Amino acid sequence: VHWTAEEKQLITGLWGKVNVAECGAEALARLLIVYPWTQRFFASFGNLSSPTAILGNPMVRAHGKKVLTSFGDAVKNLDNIKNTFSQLSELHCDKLHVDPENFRLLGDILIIVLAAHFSKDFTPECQAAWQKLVRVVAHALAR
Amino acid sequence: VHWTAEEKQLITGLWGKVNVAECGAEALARLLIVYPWTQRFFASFGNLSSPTAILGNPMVRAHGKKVLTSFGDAVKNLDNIKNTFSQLSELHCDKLHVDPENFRLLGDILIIVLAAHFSKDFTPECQAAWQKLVRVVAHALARKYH
Amino acid sequence: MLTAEDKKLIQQAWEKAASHQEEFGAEALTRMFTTYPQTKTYFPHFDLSPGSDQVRGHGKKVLGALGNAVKNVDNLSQAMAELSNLHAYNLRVDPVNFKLLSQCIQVVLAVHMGKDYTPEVHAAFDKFLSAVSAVLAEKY
Amino acid sequence: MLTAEDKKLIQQAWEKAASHQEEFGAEALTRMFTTYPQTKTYFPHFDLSPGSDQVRGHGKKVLGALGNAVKNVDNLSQAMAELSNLHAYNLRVDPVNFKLLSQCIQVVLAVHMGKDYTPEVHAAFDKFLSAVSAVLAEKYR
Ligand code: HEM
Ligand code: HEM
Ligand code: HEM
Ligand code: HEM
Repeated sequence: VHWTAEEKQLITGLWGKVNVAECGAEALARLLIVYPWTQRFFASFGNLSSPTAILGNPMVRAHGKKVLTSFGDAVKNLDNIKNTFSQLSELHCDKLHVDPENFRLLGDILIIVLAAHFSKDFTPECQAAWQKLVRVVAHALAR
Repeated sequence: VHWTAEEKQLITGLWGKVNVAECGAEALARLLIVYPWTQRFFASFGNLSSPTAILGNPMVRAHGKKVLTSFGDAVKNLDNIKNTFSQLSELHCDKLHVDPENFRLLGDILIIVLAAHFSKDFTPECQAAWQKLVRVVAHALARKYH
Repeated sequence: MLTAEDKKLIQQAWEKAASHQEEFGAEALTRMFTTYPQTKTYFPHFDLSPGSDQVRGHGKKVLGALGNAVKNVDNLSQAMAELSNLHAYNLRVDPVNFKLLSQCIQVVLAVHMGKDYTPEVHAAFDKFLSAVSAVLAEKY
Repeated sequence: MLTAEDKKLIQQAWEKAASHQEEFGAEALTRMFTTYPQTKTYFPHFDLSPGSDQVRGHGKKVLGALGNAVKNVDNLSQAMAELSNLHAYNLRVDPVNFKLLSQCIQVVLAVHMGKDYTPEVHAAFDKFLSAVSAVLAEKYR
């Protein structure tokens, strides 16, 4: 819960170059295809029968964007993340019953998405700062 | 951390009949034998080459008692657990680097120990209350990772 | 991986459960639903009352499967085939839940075997259950 | 254990890594030590400096093993035998750590394959790594 100047920098800087919509769709899409059991929470999305159907699915793509957009809320509230994700916690936990292990799984995927989109610019130091952010957001959601 | 009267009751009542030393030794012993990788944190204990050696090992037995004794600190501090386990958090996290998944593994074992020691008296409601306590203590200990 | 000796232990642990399938199975599910409420989500069609004919009926089917698992403990994937397909593909059961049922089954055994549920038996049974859980989330 | 078409995907993905073993391996370990500091605990004898001859030397051995895993992706248990014995028995590596290395290896691939690290390849590689991780903690006792 101790954010260093270096970390905040690494996080903010990179965030500014993120294509929220494209990365969000890729993160959510990858989640559903790499960890299939997660599809059961998204039945109202329609066709999720193949990676192809999932990638092209309008709601997956539009949902992913909403997901990454909230991460952006964490990016500009790093010291007040818990308070920021309280409501979302209730939703995922009370209303939806999403096991927390899944939150971590999405974070890991997001990290792999950012890496494929920034290549070498995604330095080990950068990875470490993002992996920390992801871990913090996952814990904020599992309150 | 919303503790109900029923829960506090089920926790306190059962605690009063626990043989701290015997259950503690069994919990810690089972941990080391069911999840072997955990032995690497207890090399200074000596012989842990067999379940037999582990069960008879004086330090395992004496350590287990210390572990269950702290749980007892949680039992009489339910509303102030986090503060109670802060220091222990630093130790397990900073000084020792014990992955949190292991904390949960010990809790599960403790639950199985209590069940073998109280049988039918360990009701599903009772189990649920203890499993909650274990989860809370594990989270209190994992404060130094974040 | 599953040893020779463990096979003997789980067989002697089983011999105990084998005669109380309906009760043990029912108690296992009841403990899971009670301790891990989130699991109820998979049985919206069931009456989750403790004495439910449904719960009991299911519990009996669960322990029956484990029994057959024991019998074919040396080729679980080809025996649990149908079940992994159901749980993975049809039901989409989050793998985290298999750990939850496994702990509850073990609590039931400890409650009824008391001192006889020794570190050695505990260890052999824990491997068996984790192995079975692995084969159930082995498709998709 | 493994699938089929996935075997082709991981083989593709591998052909990329196979030519940069020393670099990819070294980057993988460096990322792990950097992101998950706790892992350093297993290498008290190593110089964990990013350009360490040791790290690079190890990284090359790690990726070499994975390569042989790919070649025998259909009998993993009997090939990684010596390695599971070392990691489980001798080292007592907590299984949680295998997940950590696996993610780092994947980050290295994504960084160098960019768009080519597709959901399909990602999925096949993730299965392969998890499978390999399982066989390494198979002797867990
Ligand atoms: C740590 C990452 C996560 C974040 C930040 C996050 C964020 C969000 C947000 C912002 C919404 C709100 C939708 C709205 O109000 O319009 C949402 C909804 C939801 N999320 Fe999450 N989520 C996360 C992880 C997950 C995971 C792991 C799953 C399950 C595999 C999941 C399943 C869902 C579902 C089913 C909904 C409701 C969708 C609907 O409204 O139809 N989320 N998520
Ligand atoms: C959630 C359950 C846990 C509790 C409540 C707990 C509690 C304790 C306590 C009270 C001590 C302090 C010793 C002292 O000051 O005299 C201790 C030490 C230690 N614990 Fe934990 N512990 C837990 C889980 C674990 C786990 C999972 C491991 C690792 C597998 C572990 C490894 C150790 C080690 C190696 C020490 C230091 C032993 C020494 O002083 O030589 N503990 N634990
Ligand atoms: C590791 C232990 C497990 C075994 C051996 C097992 C076994 C069974 C069996 C034999 C069936 C019924 C087959 C049939 O009638 O066609 C079944 C169905 C099912 N199981 Fe499992 N199961 C296991 C774990 C779980 C878990 C952890 C969950 C999820 C929380 C679960 C949820 C269900 C559901 C919802 C069904 C469908 C029930 C129905 O058709 O009404 N099972 N299980
Ligand atoms: C899943 C990927 C893994 C593979 C394929 C792998 C492979 C290797 C290989 C081939 C060796 C050296 C064999 C020799 O020189 O005799 C080795 C040794 C070792 N590995 Fe692993 N490893 C893996 C995961 C890990 C993880 C996650 C850790 C722990 C954080 C770890 C810690 C070590 C250590 C400390 C050694 C001993 C190094 C030495 O002898 O100085 N490995 N590994």
